[PDB]
Amino acid sequence: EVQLVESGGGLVKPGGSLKLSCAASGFTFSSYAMSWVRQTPEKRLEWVATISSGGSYTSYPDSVKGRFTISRDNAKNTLYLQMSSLRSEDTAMYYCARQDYAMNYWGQGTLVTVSSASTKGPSVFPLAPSSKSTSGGTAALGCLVKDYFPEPVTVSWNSGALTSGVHTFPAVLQSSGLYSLSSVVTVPSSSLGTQTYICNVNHKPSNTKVDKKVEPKS
Amino acid sequence: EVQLVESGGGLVKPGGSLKLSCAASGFTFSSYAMSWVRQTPEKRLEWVATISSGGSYTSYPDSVKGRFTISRDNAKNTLYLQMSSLRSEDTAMYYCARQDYAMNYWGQGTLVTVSSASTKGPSVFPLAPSSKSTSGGTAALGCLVKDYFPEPVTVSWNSGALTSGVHTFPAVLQSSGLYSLSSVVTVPSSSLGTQTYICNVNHKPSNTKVDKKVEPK
Amino acid sequence: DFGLDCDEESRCCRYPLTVDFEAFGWDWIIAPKRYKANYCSGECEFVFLQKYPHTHLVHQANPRGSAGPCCTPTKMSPINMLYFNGKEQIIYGKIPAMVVDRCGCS
Amino acid sequence: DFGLDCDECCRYPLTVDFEAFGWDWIIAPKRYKANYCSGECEFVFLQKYPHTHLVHQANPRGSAGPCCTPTKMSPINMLYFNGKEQIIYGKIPAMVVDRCGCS
Amino acid sequence: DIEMTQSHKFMSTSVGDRVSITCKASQDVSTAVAWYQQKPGQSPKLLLYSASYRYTGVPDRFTGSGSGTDFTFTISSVNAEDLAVYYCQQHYSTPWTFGGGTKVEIKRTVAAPSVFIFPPSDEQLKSGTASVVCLLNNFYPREAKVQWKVDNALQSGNSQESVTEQDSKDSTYSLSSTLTLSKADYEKHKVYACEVTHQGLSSPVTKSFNRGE
Amino acid sequence: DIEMTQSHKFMSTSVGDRVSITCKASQDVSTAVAWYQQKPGQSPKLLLYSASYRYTGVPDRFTGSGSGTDFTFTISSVNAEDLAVYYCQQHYSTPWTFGGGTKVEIKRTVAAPSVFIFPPSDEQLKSGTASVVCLLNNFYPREAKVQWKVDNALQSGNSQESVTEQDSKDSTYSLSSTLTLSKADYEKHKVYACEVTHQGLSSPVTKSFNRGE
Repeated sequence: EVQLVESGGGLVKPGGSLKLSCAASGFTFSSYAMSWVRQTPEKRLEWVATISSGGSYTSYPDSVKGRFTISRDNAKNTLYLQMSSLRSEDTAMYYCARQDYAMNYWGQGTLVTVSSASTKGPSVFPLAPSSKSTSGGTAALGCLVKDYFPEPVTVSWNSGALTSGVHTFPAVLQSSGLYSLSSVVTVPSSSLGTQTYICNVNHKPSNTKVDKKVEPKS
Repeated sequence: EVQLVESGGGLVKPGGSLKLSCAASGFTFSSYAMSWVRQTPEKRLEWVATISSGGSYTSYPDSVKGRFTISRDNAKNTLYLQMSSLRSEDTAMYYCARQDYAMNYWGQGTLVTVSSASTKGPSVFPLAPSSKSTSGGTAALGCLVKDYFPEPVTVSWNSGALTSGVHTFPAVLQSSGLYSLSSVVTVPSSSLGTQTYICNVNHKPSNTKVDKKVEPK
Repeated sequence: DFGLDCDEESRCCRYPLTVDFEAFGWDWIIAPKRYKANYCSGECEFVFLQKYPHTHLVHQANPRGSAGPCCTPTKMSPINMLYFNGKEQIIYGKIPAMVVDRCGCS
Repeated sequence: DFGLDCDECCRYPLTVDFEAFGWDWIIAPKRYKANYCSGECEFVFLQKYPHTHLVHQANPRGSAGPCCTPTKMSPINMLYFNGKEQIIYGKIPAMVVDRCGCS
Repeated sequence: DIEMTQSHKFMSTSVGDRVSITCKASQDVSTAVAWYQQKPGQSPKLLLYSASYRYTGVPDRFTGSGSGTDFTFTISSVNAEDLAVYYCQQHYSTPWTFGGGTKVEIKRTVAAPSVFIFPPSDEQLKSGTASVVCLLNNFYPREAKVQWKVDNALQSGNSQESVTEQDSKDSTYSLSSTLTLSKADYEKHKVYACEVTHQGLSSPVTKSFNRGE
Repeated sequence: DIEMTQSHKFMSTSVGDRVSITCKASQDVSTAVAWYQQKPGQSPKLLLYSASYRYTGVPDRFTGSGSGTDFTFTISSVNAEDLAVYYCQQHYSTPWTFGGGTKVEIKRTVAAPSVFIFPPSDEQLKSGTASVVCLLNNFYPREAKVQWKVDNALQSGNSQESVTEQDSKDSTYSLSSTLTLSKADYEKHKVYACEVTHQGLSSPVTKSFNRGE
């Protein structure tokens, strides 16, 4: 199975450096040219660098030329991206891909955030089910995951036992430079007050884990 | 100078054999295909045989095929023609020649006569100048070279000192199968009786040499 | 007449041949790493015996020399290739006469 | 355009000598100007080099592009011994290279 | 640099229909164009390269055409799994550049949203901020308008919204709008309301609560 | 076998004139024809081969043409030394065959022959034979008739003649005729005479002798 796995992404200050790695398997790595491509927060795709199969030839767009270096270790089946003099606009999901006429079998990506803002864990608040929830109808409840940085956060319900009817919204970047998102679930109104509902929030960048019980307000 | 010299010709009886040779000089003999060609008494030219430069390939007309063999010795710069089961119609002057698209630098030839007649030396008789030769005018005298076989005969006058006004005629083949020719000379009538006139006849086939003085009778 | 196609027919024929740039050590060529290129081989005219020394002497004078018909391409095709140029850029260029389509005698 | 003539894609001189070759079954011509074609045809793209090289390794007689070869040839009337002890004057075609060109 | 333009940022289709997405290059790029498919939460996948060549394993329903500046990507008969963002890219000359993408959605019957309002929690209020949340659940089409009203006064510029990707099973969207106020502003008013306008609602639906009650 | 025909056995020319000799092959022989020149007392010499190719050292005045069955040998401007017999030959297919030859003579003014009669010698008579000889010296043209008469009776079947080749200096011919009789026949008659007819003479000339006088 062809697999490319990126790593090394994270939060870095402007002017800083970071080295990304890409672990290749399921094909003859030494026979393939390879590339890095990024997807900005606006979802814009940008080619970053290309390296020949043997490693002698490289090409870059002027946006990163002289700051980024693509390299590879064929014996280690690994592709690298050394980034330096990092700029705010370098913030993106970074993908490694095999290169033929076009990029194929792109990995799942590694997220790079360039900012002087500090890592901050979220505050988790309940979105309590309404006391006016229709007797034998549907109720909604949720968790507000507010003021965290950088992305991403993961949210699950009841340690993964509750998945149906869950909507975890894309995060919004607030005027403060901090993210916020809500995760909601619709359940039968008849389940409220017997079934416990807990949102499990994980913010790996700050190593913060929060379990918030969401119940009707007393 | 390129030169080809034939030899070995002579008188042979029908059914007999004779081998002709051709000595080549003044060129690279081994680099040339070579041929034999003959000229009959009627002056008809007939191709006889051709051999490749190396000797492996030969060609003949059906008239001689199986009787004649052309061969060569490159080390000896010599071409050969072995003739066998000889026929009357094989009588001819035989020439060897270099062969390209056509025959070139033909030798002067060797004469082959096929007959049961024996070699015979000629009788030489005077053709005496007429006693009626006009005074102060021109007289004729000569020698009749009669009944010889085979050809050729040569005639000179005064051992080669007399050549102007000499006419040595082609021989005639008589009904007897023997040749006869005359050799004449015109001289001033006033020279008769002071200047001696001798015809020197040579018939190499019989080793006959005759000097005949020709005078007014 | 038709051009002839062969594999592993003595007349001038088109044989298969795949070029592999990566195996050749030319990693400056990104794509295609491999392509069907093919070639022409085979007999053209009846050879007169008298012509043999000419053919033989020509080969001894220059093995690339020709003194008669040549079994050679009659139709060829380009390929679009992707490669690194001399200024650290990557180009998509149409390279002519890279694929032998048909063979014939000159 | 004109064909090109060269000496010591072009036409080079070559004289065939049958007698030196050991073929005395040919009486005439013992020697003749036969000639041959040699030289460059098209600008060679760098990308084409492995194709040319691999073709040569697969078969040195192979061609994967233009061939410098005769564009005009002439016969010769030859005189030679055949297989039946006869001598023939035969017109042998395409014995002389008159002009060279790229296929 | 070469600019690749996809004029349609959004396309709506039904299953079984023919879909055609256009891409324009700012310069002649011969046939050097690739098409990628990006599904939510996944990286882009290569579909076509050199304008018309299908990448290994790509279904027959996907084709590409064009030469020079105008390129077209076609889905002959749309399958539900084709819900994705499609991007073109030129691979003619570096720097390689991408089109802005075309999102393809699946059409379905109109579904009015189910609306819910959530007051700020007492926990959040202790720190000086009030986040009021309005949820619009499982609606179609995507176009929906949420108006926040505080004591019947229209709110402007103090709210943000987020929309989920079209659901793989029911083809609906969900939307969450958050009104953010300081605690001082929040305590000055009584009635907090979210008014929702949508094609599936004959009249706008208002969900509200009275602060304290 | 291929037959080569030279229709003209004899041709008469003046110096400076153009002479053309024709040769016909009984079958197509392509251009495979040679021409030879044979001067008196010499072997033939090659002039042309392959119909038009001059052999090495052959003068420019000699040319040849033809292809197939009809061939022509040309002397552009006849020189005195061109007095010879010319032969064609096919070198197309063995057996190689020759034409019968064409003798080319040079024209000069008419010259009547000087005539002489010679009686048999006494030496020859001792042996039983009598040869009587008549010489026609230095004449032009070639046409001449010799009639032997014995006691004014016309002879037949008992004489032979031979003619020399045209002289290189004076362009004349000479002729010798021999009458052969047994001694018994010779002694039965008195007057032995040679009568010569030639265009140059005033009328037929008779030369005679009386036996034993």
